[PDB]
Amino acid sequence: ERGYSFSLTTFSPSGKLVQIEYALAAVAGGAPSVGIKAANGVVLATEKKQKSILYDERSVHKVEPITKHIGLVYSGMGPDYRVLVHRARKLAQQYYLVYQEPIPTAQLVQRVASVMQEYTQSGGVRPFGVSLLICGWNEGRPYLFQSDPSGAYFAWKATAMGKNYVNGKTFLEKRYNEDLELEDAIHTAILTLKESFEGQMTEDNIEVGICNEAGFRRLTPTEVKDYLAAIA
Amino acid sequence: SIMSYNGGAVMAMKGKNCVAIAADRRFGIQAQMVTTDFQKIFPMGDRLYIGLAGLATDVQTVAQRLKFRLNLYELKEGRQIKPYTLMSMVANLLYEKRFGPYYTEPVIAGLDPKTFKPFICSLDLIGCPMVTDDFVVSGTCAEQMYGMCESLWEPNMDPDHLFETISQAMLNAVDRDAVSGMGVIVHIIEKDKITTRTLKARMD
Amino acid sequence: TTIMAVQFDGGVVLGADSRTTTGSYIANRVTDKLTPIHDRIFCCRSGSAADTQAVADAVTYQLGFHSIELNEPPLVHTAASLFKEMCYRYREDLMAGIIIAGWDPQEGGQVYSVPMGGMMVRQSFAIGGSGSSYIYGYVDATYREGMTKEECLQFTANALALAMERDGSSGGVIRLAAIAESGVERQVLLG
Amino acid sequence: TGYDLSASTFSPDGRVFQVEYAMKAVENSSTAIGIRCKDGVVFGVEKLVLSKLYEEGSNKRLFNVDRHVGMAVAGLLADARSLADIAREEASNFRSNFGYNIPLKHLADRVAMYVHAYTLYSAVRPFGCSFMLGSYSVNDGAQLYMIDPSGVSYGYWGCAIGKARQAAKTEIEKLQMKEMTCRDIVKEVAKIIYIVHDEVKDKAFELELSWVGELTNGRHEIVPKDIREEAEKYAKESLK
Amino acid sequence: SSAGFDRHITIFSPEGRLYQVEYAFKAINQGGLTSVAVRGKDCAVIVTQKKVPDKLLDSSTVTHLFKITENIGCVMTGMTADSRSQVQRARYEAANWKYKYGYEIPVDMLCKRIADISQVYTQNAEMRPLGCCMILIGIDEEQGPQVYKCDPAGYYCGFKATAAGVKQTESTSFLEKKVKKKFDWTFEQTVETAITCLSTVLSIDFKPSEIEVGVVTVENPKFRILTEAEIDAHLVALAE
Amino acid sequence: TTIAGVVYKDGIVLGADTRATEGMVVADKNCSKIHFISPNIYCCGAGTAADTDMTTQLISSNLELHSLSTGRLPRVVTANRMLKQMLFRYQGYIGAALVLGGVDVTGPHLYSIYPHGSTDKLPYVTMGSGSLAAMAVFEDKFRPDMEEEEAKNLVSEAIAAGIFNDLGSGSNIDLCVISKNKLDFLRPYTVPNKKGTRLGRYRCEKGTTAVLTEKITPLE
Amino acid sequence: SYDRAITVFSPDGHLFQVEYAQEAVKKGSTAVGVRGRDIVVLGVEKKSVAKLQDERTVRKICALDDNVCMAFAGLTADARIVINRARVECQSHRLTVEDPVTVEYITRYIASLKQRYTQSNG
Amino acid sequence: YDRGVNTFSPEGRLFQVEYAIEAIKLGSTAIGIQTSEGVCLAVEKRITSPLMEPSSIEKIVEIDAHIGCAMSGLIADAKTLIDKARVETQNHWFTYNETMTVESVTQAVSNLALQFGEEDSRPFGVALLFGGVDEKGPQLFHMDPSGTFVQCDARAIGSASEGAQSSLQEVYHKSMTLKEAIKSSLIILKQVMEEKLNATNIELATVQPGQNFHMFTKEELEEVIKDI
Repeated sequence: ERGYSFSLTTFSPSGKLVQIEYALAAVAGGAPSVGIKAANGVVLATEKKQKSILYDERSVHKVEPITKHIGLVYSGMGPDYRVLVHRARKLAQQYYLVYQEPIPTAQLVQRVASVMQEYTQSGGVRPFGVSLLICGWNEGRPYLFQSDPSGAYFAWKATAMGKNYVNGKTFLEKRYNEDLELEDAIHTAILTLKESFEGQMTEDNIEVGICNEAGFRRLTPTEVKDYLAAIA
Repeated sequence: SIMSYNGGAVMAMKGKNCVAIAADRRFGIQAQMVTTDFQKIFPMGDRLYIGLAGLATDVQTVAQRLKFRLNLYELKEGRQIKPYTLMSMVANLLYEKRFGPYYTEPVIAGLDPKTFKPFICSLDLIGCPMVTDDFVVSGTCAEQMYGMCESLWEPNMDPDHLFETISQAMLNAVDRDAVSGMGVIVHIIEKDKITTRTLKARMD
Repeated sequence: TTIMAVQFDGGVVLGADSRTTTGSYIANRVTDKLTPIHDRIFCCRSGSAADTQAVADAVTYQLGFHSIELNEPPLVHTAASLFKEMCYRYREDLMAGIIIAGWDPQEGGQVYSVPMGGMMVRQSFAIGGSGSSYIYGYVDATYREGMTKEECLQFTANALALAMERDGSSGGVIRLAAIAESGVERQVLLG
Repeated sequence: TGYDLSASTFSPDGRVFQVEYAMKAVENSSTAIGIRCKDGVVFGVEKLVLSKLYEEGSNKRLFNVDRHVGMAVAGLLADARSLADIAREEASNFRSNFGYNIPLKHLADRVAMYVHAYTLYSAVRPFGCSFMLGSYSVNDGAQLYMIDPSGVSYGYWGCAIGKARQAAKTEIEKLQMKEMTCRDIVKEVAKIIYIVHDEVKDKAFELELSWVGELTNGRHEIVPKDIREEAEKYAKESLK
Repeated sequence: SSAGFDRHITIFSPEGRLYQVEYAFKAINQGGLTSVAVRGKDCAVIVTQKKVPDKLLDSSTVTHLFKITENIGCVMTGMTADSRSQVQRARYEAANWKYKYGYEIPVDMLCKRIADISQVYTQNAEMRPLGCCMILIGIDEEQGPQVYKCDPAGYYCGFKATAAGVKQTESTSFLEKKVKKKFDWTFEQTVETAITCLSTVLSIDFKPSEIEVGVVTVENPKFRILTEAEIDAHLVALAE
Repeated sequence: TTIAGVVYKDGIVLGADTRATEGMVVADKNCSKIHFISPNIYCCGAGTAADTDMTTQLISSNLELHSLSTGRLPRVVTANRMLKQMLFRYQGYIGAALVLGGVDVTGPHLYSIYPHGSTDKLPYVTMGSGSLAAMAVFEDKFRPDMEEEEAKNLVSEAIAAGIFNDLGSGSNIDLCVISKNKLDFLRPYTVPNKKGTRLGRYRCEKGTTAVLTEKITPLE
Repeated sequence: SYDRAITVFSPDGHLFQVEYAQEAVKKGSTAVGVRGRDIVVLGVEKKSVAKLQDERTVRKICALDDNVCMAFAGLTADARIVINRARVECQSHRLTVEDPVTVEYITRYIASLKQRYTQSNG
Repeated sequence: YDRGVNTFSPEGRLFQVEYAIEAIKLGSTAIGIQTSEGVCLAVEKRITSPLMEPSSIEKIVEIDAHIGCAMSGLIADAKTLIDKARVETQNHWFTYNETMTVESVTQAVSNLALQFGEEDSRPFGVALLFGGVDEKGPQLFHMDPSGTFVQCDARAIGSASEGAQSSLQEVYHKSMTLKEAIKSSLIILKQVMEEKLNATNIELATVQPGQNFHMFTKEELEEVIKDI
């Protein structure tokens, strides 16, 4: 290529970054999701409707581990999501190369936020329209970290992202609290997912990851249809 | 040898709930000593020391580089360091110069940051870690300190007899050695406190 | 050590001992000295072990890639040219005793040899390895032009038999290979 | 209208006009045809003298890339010269790296990918050329390929590049192409060139005929057209 | 909702869109081509027609079934240059897999890698995002036959009844109406449903000389291209 | 240092001796040379210890990466290809005598790796300094498709003959069992060499040493 | 790098950025300086402090060597970078030639650097 | 931005090259005159202030022991070209033990008079007057920003160059002398300048074969002025 290398992101007269704001709007136009930190574990849950009845649900997988105890989902576009996933994979493996110990979630979010901020600033490329929901049970206390296309990050007791995320957030603020267990977290996660999802919700419309202190676990539709069989 | 260019000897000994590390004080060129106050034991955080023996060039160099990376780690992550993490870091920094190697044998002596578990290990000049439970040694004299520590060590030791065992071991093993002498510094630490003693060694 | 490749009317006949040695101690008592590349084209190696393994792997890479881009069966002279290029271009370091053989639909059976220099030539029979000199002494005695398959099998059998008997590094077990128009027929003689 | 400028942009209906503008550039150039017989391929170009300034033997669009492969270009000439040099370079690579003759399929694929890379980006323009590729092998026979300015490359028995693209293959297709040797196809190409555009818009044209196959034993060269002089004594009989 | 330069380059529009990639989803539609993939049981069937109006144009060189590896076949739609370039990238990355990893590449991983490469061409601007659609097939041990699709957006998926091109909204509606009955798919059921779904979409009921059929089956996991005779045998076997 | 490998009727039994010598002195009496790679694959090393450790940790990270990218169980031949390509890249500089073992979908597969990069698929190998004693015990007493305790006793007896040969270890010989479902790992397998107790002892006293400068520093 | 010219000529033969960028200096703080027969004297005006704050770090007059004196106007950060560059340059002059740095040499350096800095790409 | 650095005209030459030729015009005038006795040269400093110290502003620079110069318009670009021209003549001395002749000097400058490029920066804004004494006697050379190098017998540049060339063509012939050409030049100078002609407006630079060194006149130029 030529390598023209000027950034398309310049400040407004107002002081805003309209490409980042449009990327945030494209995120908000994406698929819904929910993530809840409980007292012992952290539960992530997505909402996976196929477009037609032809599609298979064993090929693409939303809930994705990065290490044996680190879960990560998104709300946005898969072709960016997989790129940042693979980048985080290589990054965490390099950390384990250096220190020979599993990487803490704060360090993951520091390095991923730095990379994504670099993609905000660098020349001519678009930012990634993906909002992550990163979690893991590191040294007893689990965590829950939400990032954004602006490269920033936060930490939530529980949050939701996608369509009607403000509605799900108002429901989480009322229904959830500080102290529950993993199964009750799954229950209120299915409830706040079913508030905004479609009417036909099955074992394949959702896909749920949990984070035990023993490690990450990605649930199967066997136990999902065990649990979501008219869960309340 | 190249390790026997400036002398040097570092002893570490694991006690019951505490850990003791000691080293020599002599510095000089091959036959001519210079001074009696050269530092070879360096504080890396709290209740956790490191020792370097061999060429003093790599001693000061690797001490500064490890302090560099350590302060970068403790400022990037607010907690203090675990000793296995420090051991992996030392192994990485020594393994970076695979064909340009440093001439030192690091010994890490530290406690647990959460519990009072002691920790001793030693590494080679390319970065081979090696954890034990009794003692690790380095430097020019080896078999001297090996025979003394295999002669004198007990598994469960109060810090006083730990101190006296490591004192007699260093004194006799250094007095048998030629190029390394001129006083011994002793660090005995535990969870509660840090004690640093200097011994009246034979000045010959 | 001692490797040998003989063509005939229908196809070619390969052969080797196994006995990969180091110093005076044998590291491996039985060894696939001959290696498939394509489904019709083999090579047998000598000299150093890992070097020829890496060369055979890279030739496998380029040759399979080329053969798929042709959408055709590849030539044996093509793989011979590839071995010639990879041997000669960075020679200086490697000890290759590569003999290329295989049946071809356009050209029948062919046998090429690449010695340690990096040159290439087509022959009707080939030796290779340190213990190859003796049966090279009588391969120009016992051979007759226009053999059958079983005559080639017996021919290489007697050859590698005396090579394994006489040479100190050679020995072990006999591996043979029959490649023609029809199929790949490998067998192992022993005892 | 606003999107036809860059070579990287798409249109609101989904096509690239830069490629289309490159395609119809060669349409105004001279007529260049090609056809194979059962043991060879014959090329043919209606080539024009400007008025009186040419020398009848300069700047031949009938190229000769490999020992058995040459081009029959049409369009902007210098771009065709450069692309022919790239083809010579690729054939040199294949001969140096494998030691035998390049098959025409893989060569056409490499040239098509090269043209494709020059159609992708915004820094360069797509090529304004359209050419022919013909060859012969003893184990492959006669092969005739065809490359547009976009880079789509596949095989024909016959083709025509120029004004009379349809109007040549109108009567190229009624030729009994399998059962004829290429020595008949010499005067066949002569009559097909001679029928189209004798005197209507221009004053004069001139004929060259490139020629590869089994009769040249795999060599590729222009015919000695003066030898057997097949056009003119047939062209004067093909006006009636 | 054109604000600034969203109509030209890969930036974000108001409200969440970007126009270039959704301009490229109808870049397949100017191919004028239809492809249907079928996975009902341990075989896998591709079917795709040609459109050759010419007698001077060949037929072996027009086939869109592209054998990537010995156990991996695929089919292309859209423009030909992007298709063939994506094909060489796929072949090259499959050879990279086989050298680096010591065994045969799974068809899922390859489609993931091509999706990543499509993102690479999608992420940086001033780069034309290859408007072609790739459908892959392959046999896996412990998983059977597989069907995957590569989008120009790099959004891959993999599923049983698969069809993309020009007319496949209607074809996927028929495949919703067709893969809802739970009968088995005993390989002639698959071939017959592929032929009849294409023959209900286009409604032509034509010769075996227009469609190419690619198969792979768990009895011979090598990729296989069908012959005119057995294609005719299937067509007359579904002729009642 | 004497590592050896074998393949029984289902999987692979590995053994090692854990005397980490530095020159002429026994520097360690317990050094794990049985290394992690994957849930199904391990590796054992010899020669230069730090090079083997850094190499096996690098390849373990790479295979964790590739498997988690894949989403299924790794293959042994992928590890074989990675190790041989790396060690041939370093042109025989890095000394890594490696024994590679795991059970795939295809089953048990055992490899030997020489530090130039030459790899061999074998039912039983020995590597290390006293490897000849274990190769003696194998070539004496091997038969194909043995049972579990037969193979474990054989490998243990092999490393035992190596330890009764020179440069063995003081340790309780390490073993490892890999089967298709059950992974096992045994550090204190059998102690033939009990430490003889001192009838001494070499005593001292709290104040038999002169002290020049003491210091006190409290902590939290 | 950036393949773009900021220095494009005018339709009447001028520079849109050079003489026009002189206006940022013309909209700055004032500073004068003279030379006596032995003593030189200079200074800046318009401190404009907040009357309760520090100003020892906002000093607009520094030195590069013990023999040369500095002043500027315009925006301050360009002067900061040019002063650091000139410090390193006059010290490198001190490295090669063991004279005190002549004022003409360092002014040639600053003027030539600012010139080629305008001459470069973007 | 209105057809920038790399686009021709529908009728003629490039935009920015034309703009460089226009940007010459704002500079001060200068007149060089070749005579077979030797090359003289003059310039107008255009001094504004009494603070503007006259001997600091350079127009005549010294390339070599027998090569002078005169500049136009832009100053520091001209200084860069002067420095590098001295470097290249010094290379020619280093590699041939002789003098790089003035035509070869100007060709070495005009190798990159037009090498303006921002990709794969701008054209320069100075027209240079070159004088020297080669083996073929005196030489007078005029280049341009467009690199179109030509020999001139007596060239005038910059502002008021039309009437300068006209009034120079009124007075010139081939067999002139030195001091005649000097006073004929400064008459045209005080015809084209706006101030009173005195010692601080102008400066002269004269090279002869026997007077190769010191291509300059210092304060005897006042005597030269008062003889009009």
